[PDB]
Amino acid sequence: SKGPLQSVQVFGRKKTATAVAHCKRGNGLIKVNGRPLEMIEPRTLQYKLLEPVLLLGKERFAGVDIRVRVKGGGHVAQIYAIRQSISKALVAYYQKYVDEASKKEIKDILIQYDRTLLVADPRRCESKKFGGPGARARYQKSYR
Amino acid sequence: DIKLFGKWSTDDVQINDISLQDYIAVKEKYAKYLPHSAGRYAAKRFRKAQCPIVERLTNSMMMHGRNNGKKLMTVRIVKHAFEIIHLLTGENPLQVLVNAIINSGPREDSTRIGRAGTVRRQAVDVSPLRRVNQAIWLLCTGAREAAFRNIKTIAECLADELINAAKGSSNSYAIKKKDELERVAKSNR
Amino acid sequence: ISEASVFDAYVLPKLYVKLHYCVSCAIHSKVVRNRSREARKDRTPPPRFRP
Amino acid sequence: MSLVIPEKFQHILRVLNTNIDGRRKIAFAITAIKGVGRRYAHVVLRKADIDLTKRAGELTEDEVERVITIMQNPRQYKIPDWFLNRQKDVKDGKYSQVLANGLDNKLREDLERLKKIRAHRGLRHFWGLRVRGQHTKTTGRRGRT
Amino acid sequence: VRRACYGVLRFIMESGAKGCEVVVSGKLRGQRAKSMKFVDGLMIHSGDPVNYYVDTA
Amino acid sequence: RDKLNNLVLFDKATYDKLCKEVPNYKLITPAVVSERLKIRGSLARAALQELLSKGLIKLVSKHRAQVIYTRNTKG
Amino acid sequence: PGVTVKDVNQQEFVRALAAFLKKSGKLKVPEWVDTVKLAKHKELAPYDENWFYTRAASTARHLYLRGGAGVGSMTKIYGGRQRNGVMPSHFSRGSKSVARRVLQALEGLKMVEKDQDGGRKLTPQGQRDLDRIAGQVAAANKK
Amino acid sequence: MGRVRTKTVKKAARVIIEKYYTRLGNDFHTNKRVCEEIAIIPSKKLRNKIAGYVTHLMKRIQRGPVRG
Amino acid sequence: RVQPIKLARVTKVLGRTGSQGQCTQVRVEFMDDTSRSIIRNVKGPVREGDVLTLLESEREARRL
RNA sequence: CCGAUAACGAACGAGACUCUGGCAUGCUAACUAGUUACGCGACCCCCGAGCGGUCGGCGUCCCCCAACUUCUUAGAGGGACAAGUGGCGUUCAGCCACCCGAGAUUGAGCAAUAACAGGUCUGUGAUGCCCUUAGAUGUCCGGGGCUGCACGCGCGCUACACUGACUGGCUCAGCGUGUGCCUACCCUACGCCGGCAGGCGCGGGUAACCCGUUGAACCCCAUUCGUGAUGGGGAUCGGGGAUUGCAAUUAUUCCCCAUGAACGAGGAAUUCCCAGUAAGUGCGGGUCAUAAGCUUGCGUUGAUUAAGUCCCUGCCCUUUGUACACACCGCC
Ligand SMILES: [Mg+2]
Ligand SMILES: [Mg+2]
Ligand SMILES: [Mg+2]
Repeated sequence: SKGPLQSVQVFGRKKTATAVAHCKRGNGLIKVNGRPLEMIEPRTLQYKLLEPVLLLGKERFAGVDIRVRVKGGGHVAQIYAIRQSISKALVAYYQKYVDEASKKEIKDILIQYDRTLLVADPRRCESKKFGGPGARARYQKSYR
Repeated sequence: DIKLFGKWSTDDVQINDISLQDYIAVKEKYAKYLPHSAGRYAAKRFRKAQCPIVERLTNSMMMHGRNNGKKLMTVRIVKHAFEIIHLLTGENPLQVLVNAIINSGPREDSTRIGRAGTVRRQAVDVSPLRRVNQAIWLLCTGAREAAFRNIKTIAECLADELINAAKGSSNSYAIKKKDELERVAKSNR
Repeated sequence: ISEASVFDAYVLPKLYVKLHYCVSCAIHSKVVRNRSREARKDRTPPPRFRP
Repeated sequence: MSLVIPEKFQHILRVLNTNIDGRRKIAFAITAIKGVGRRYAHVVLRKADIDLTKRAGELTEDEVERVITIMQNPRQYKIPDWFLNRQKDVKDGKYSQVLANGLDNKLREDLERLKKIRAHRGLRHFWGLRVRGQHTKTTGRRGRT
Repeated sequence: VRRACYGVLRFIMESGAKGCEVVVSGKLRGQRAKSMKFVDGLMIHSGDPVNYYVDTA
Repeated sequence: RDKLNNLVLFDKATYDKLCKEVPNYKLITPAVVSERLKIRGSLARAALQELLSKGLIKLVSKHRAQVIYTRNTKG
Repeated sequence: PGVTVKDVNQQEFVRALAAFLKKSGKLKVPEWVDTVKLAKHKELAPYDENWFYTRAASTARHLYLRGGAGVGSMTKIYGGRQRNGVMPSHFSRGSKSVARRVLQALEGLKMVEKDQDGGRKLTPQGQRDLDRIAGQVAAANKK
Repeated sequence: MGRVRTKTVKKAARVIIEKYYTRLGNDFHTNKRVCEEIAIIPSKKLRNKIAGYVTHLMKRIQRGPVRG
Repeated sequence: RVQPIKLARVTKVLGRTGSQGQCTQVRVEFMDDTSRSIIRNVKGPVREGDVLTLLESEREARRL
């Protein structure tokens, strides 16, 4: 009832946008940068923010306390860094403190829906080359 | 139950033709809340088949330079267009979407280079993947040029384009284009 | 032609034309090709590739 | 109130020697008068204390004549000194704002000022060439042929 | 040029080297220029090992 | 397709027409109702929010670009 | 259930504060508000008459989120895209005088004070007023 | 595509099969560990490329004769 | 009198054709009667087993 | 590469290699990076939430006065090899599909034998010969020009609009630069004045210490506009005000107010491109006393089509012919 030292800190990144989720024993609440998930910046993609709790159920999130700190990337990249780090934090929390029999039966739901929830996207960028505007496009050439 | 856009359950929609059954991705396995993901569906051949069809439409709609990266903007356009079609007809926005895709896909085409020395326009039959590609492209272009120089918005023109292709009444741009492709195919079978 | 034929079983005929070529028209029309020094000595007709 | 047209509506309304369509908003209608852009139209209406949400035909004659005397008299109505076309005039040194064909004949006057003293811009204007030093090597072909 | 370049190739191989290569380019006794290349032994050209395996002047 | 010269303000024959037949078909948007009544379109939005405040129509989306209304349900 | 500004919608909170400052007619408003542009990169004056109240609302909220900001930091936040006509677009700051008049008006309102270093932070009274308005605007948004 | 082994990796793989046959087995990771000390390979990439082809070869020779 | 629109399943991809690879010949079987299997040249990305629509039955496809 | 095989064994190039990206809750650590926990605070709270919520508020190497490296930095190591499975294949080389996996094709750098009378003598105290050398083709100083316009062409920037413009609010980066041998020129926080471009004091930074949590744009959300050369577009031109420079006219740049031209998606043709790619979108470096529509990089949003062919255009190889061998720009 008053036991300390039960906390995990699992990050999740996408396109140079890192989000670190700090999960702790407590009443069920999730906050990102000290703000509720529902009050998120790109409100049109807010369903992506709150879908991991939709599939997993609010009962599983009822015994946790998540606070996320984010920096880097853009709006979309920070959104994916949020949903990835949230889904990672409690599944690693379950692995640390409860049996992994429960971890496996929530992990298979996460991977069957969206594997990016628990596996980072490796693609970052590509360097620009000295003959065109970008990485692969080349400057227009003329013959006459 | 998947609640696409928070509503519009995907368990009631069906695909009538087996040719396009395993190329549209509305079923519960490919059912997602939003048509927005980093799915890497163009990584290799035959991966876009399991990409959700609503995500395919919201990807093929950002076109013509000024709007090519604005996926959040295209998703909100799909939001309003889906609201309009549901309001106008009363059926599932996915059911009319699948209905328009099937009727807009040209079932036959012509290779146009069947005789390279002098063009022959040899007839040819299309693949199911080419069907969904051409149908989505035709519908997106019809919605694009319908609301180019008039008061009506993109979401509304996409809405009437979808319903017109869903029935087929010679006023959908995709329907006219498909009928033209079939017509020239019949001319040079 | 077979569908429109009034006969229940008709065999379409064959054109039997024997063609005579000078070596310049034969080469230009790709009937015969240049060959190696050793290849020129082989007089067997080229395979039909019938299967 | 989005109701039928008020009976005191003028679809064509005369200000100075130019007509301004009453259908459009006041701020973007009076801009048809020479010498007033959007920034000058908005400040004079803001000082005239008129609701911008209505159209030009909605204005009554007293409001119209009030925005008239506002624009020809900016200095006396506390309009800032940097909103004027003719700040620090070259013939009398009086800071003024010009709103009519007086702008056309004053631009005409400045044109012949350089022209009579044969300054470089006067010669360039007379020859019909660019005056701000931009290259004429490849641009401006439309205005000559 | 042949006498000098062959003399230095013999000296380099005598002192011990996997390979060497001298190129003399320019004009001698005439207007038209020419290049002579004197090689022997192993010689690599590409990649990082060139940096710490090849001495150039 | 030459010009449209849409009405900038309602008249007797159009203001009564929207009050009598606009809230009768399902799709109610400023763009559709503007091309239907030949009105400009700022008229469409302003009068359409007046119909909202009256209570003759229902609001579904309310987006800054595409705002959608509907007829009230009959039953 | 206490309410902080980070728990509510920022746009509705800002317009709620501007209404609060409008009814409390004590905030000093410079005489040239009706004429000037909010930034160099702007083409038209703001549509709203009470843009000064709205900007003061945004400024107070921004200082609460990150204190220690000055006038130069303010113009970066209210900076934006400058179209530059036919040349390609760039980025431009905001009006420094507008930022100063807002920050000094907040100073006279006793909700903004100088820091131990440069810049201005909120007073505890201004923090109190921010959270009280945040609570009442959470009630309005909910019901 | 593009997984063809160079003659460098192929010949090195054959040679260590010739001399060290009992020391090696069917497991890739064990084969790459014995490759560390039965031969010196300055590249880790070459090390497990050689070891990969060794397991491929030894799998083939477990049921027949090859050019080794 | 008109032959009805029917469907045929891909059995095996024969290979590209059409002097540019824009179309691939492929053998198909008809689900209505599986004994009939003919060759048709198709355009677009084609795998094995996927079913395609046919507006005609008799015409086998030759090269190009 | 494998196989046929008068060849066997090799070498260069390819590959390998170096750098870079992608995973390591494994290792070594960090007051010039932090994170949790705790102590004071500031506010909302009180319905009471109380190990309640927020705080880029202050602190716990103010060295006796917490621990740790997940996030950040950078070293050493690991890790992926067609490794496993199924199918095809001479059942060889290898190819396809799938599983597990961060990754089952991350981008560059380097890059052979040789050729192109390819470009550079205007990069050089690289350089032969020729020219000039006191009324100089040396060198300095002043002014002008390199910008000059009936026209043609190339690289581009901005647009033709409502998938938009304007107004306001919200809101997220990463490369990377920064005060000088000569050398005169730095990045700028904070406060004060003006509407602006700007000016004046007070500092900090030779730098993970300061700018700077680089509060970037696009985007997102609200307002107005309403298919109209219109609130699209901002060319042209007038007046005024600043900044740098000894010097601003032939406008250096920037700012304010005025005018508002073509442009309603573009013929024949033609360019670039396969995944964080194209494209939209801004930001640094170089150029710089003043300077980006250029270039070089970086980040943000982020696609359609394709996993093929020799049809067009080229290139390579083999055979073949040759009176060419300075090699078809030949010979004759
Ligand atoms: Mg290499
Ligand atoms: Mg102007
Ligand atoms: Mg002969």
